[PDB]
Amino acid sequence: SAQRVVITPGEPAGSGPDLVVQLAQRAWPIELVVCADGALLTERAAMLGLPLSLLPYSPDVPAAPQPAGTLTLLPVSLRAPAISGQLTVENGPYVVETLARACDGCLNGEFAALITGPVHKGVINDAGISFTGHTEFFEERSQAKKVVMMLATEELRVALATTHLPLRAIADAITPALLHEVIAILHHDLRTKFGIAEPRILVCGLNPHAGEGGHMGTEEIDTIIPVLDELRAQGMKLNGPLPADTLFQPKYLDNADAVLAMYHDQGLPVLKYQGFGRGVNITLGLPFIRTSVDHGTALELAGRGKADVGSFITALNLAIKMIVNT
Amino acid sequence: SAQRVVITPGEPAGSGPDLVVQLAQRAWPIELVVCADGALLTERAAMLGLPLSLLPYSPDVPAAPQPAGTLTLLPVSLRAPAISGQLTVENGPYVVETLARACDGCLNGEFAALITGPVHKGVINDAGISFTGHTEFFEERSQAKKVVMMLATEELRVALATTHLPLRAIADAITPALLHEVIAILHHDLRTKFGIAEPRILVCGLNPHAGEGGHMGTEEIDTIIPVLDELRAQGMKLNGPLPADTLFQPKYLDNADAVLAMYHDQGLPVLKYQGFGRGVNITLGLPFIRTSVDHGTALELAGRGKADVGSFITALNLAIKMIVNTQ
Ligand SMILES: [Cl-]
Ligand SMILES: [Co+2]
Ligand SMILES: [Co+2]
Repeated sequence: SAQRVVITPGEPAGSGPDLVVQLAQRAWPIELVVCADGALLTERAAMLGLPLSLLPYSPDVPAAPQPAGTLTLLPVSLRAPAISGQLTVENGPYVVETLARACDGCLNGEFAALITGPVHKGVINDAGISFTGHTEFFEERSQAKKVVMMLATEELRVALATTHLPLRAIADAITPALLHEVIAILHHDLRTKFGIAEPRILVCGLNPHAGEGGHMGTEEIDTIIPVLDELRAQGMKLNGPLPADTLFQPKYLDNADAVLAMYHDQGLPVLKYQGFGRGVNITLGLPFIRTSVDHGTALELAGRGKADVGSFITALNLAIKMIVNT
Repeated sequence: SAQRVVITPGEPAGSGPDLVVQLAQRAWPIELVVCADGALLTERAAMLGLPLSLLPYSPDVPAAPQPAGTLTLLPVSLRAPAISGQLTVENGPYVVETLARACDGCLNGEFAALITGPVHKGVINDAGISFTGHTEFFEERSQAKKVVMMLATEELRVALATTHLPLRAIADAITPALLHEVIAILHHDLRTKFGIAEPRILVCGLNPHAGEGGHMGTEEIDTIIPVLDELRAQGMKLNGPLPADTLFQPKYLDNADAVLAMYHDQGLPVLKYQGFGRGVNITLGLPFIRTSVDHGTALELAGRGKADVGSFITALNLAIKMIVNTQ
C-alpha cells in the first residue's frame, strides 16, 4: 500500500493533541501525517510521560508506514502558548488553519483520508470565524453539493438529514432537495464505501409518529413521503417515514443496514445509549474519506492522560479500512 | 379493602377489546370496571375462544376482587356494529363517551384509577370530534392546569415537556412557565405516585449539545437554565440541561429516577429501544391516577388472537401500585 493520511488534533487547548500522541505510541500500516503545531505535540507528550519523535513531511519522499512513538509533521504554529484545558480565542485561527491545509491535502490526493480530532465551535466563533463543524467546513471548502453526517458503532449506523442546527431550524431545512441529496449519498456510500450491495435504510419521519397523516405535522406528506417513493421507484430499499420511537427497536434495526434520522437528537441518543463511547463520526459525500471522533474537546482532561483514545483509534482504523476499499 | 378501577378498551374495531378480554382471564385484587359495549366484549371473547362473564357494575354495593374469566361492565352502547380491523366513523362518539364517563368516575371517586386501551384519533376526528390524545382529553375535562406525559419501564422513566406536537412547534412551546409547570408536576408525582422521597431528575436541553453554550441555540441559556437554577435552589435534584445524546447512558441513567426530555422523539426512542414493549404511559398532574398501553390499536390483529397483553397488564399493575402508594 504505502498510503498517507492526515490527522488534525483539533482544539490545541483540548485533549485532542493528547489523543494523537497517545495513538502515536504504536506503529501503523500507513503514514500518519499530523497537521498541527509541533511544539504543541512535544509538550503534551512530555507531560503524559510519553516519548514522541516527529518526522518532516514531504509529498516527494514516498509514503512510509508510521514507526511506533513517531508521527509525520505538517507544521502550523499557534498564535500563543497553549495551556492544557485553557481555551483561548487566540489559537482559534490556528485550528481552522490546520483544517484548511488538511482538507486541501486530501483534495490534492497527497492524503488518502482525513481523521479529525475534537474542535471547539465556541472559541472559533468567538474569534469572529463562522463555524458550524468539520462537516460543513469540509463540505464548503471542497464545494461538494451535499455531505451526510453518519455516526456508526459496531452494531448500528445512524445518518442525519441535518447536523448541529438549533431545533427551531430543522423543519425549514428539510426540503425535498436536501432529503434527496442525503438519501442518494447515503445509499451510494453504503454500497461503495461500506460494501453493502443492497442497503436497507430505515427512515425516520420529521414529526412524532411520522406526522400521522397531518395530525402531528404535514412535512411527511409535503416532503418526506414524496421523496421516499421516488427513490423507492428507483429500486432503493427505503422503509419509512416511520415513528422514531418505533423503528428504533431491535426488531426493526436487525433488518436494516443504516437508519436515517431527520435531525441530531432524534437518532443519536439511541446510538450513544448502546455505542460504548466507541462510535465514529463519518462524513459521507466528500471527494475524500473523512472520519472522526464524536466526543468533545474534554478541556478539563488535557495535560493529564485521562482522555480515552478509544474513539480516535476506532476512527483511524475505520478510515484505514475505507482506504483499503480503494 | 377492595378498590375499583375503570378500564376503557378503546377503539372498538382495534385490539383494545381483545386485550381486556385477555387480561380478564386471571383474577385481580381489584374490581375491574370496564367502560365499553358489552356485546362487543362478549363477541370478541367468542372470537378468541376465551371464556368471559360480564358482571353488572353496581356502585351501591362495595367493590369486590375481579374473579378470573369475568369483568364488571359499565355499559356504553356502540352506535353501529363493530368489525375487527374495520374503522367506522359511526362509533367515533362511542369511544369518546367511554372516555368521558370513565374520566368522570375517577373525578368523583367512583374509581381509584383509569387504565386506557388504544384509540384511533383519525376515526374520532372524522366523526367531527376534535381529538389529539387521551392526555389532552383528560387534562381538558379535568380542568387541570397542566398534565405531564410519561413513558416508564422498570429501569427507565422518561417524562416529556411536550406531547405529540409537530417538531416545528416545539421551540416556542418551551416557555419558562411551561418548564416550571411540567417539572413541578413531575417532581411531585414521582414523590407521591412513585414513592421517591428525593427525585433525581435528568433534564435534556432543547437543542443538540444542549445549545452548546449558546452556539447551537439560545433557549437553554434564555429559558431552561434559569428555571432549573430556580428549582434547584428549592432542593430539587435537577441535573441538566445536558445533551440528550450523552445523558442517555448508564453512567447518567443509573443515578437518576427520571429523565425529562423536551420533546417526544428526544426521549422515547431510547425508552422504547430498551422497553421490550412492556413500557407504560402515565399521565401526571391529573386529579386522579391514569396509566395506559404505549402501543396503537393494532387493527390488523383485532379478533385474531395474536395481540400482546403484556403492556396492558403492566399498565394495570402500575396503576394498582400507585393506588397503594397514595392510600
Ligand atoms: Cl359532556
Ligand atoms: Co453532535
Ligand atoms: Co407517542
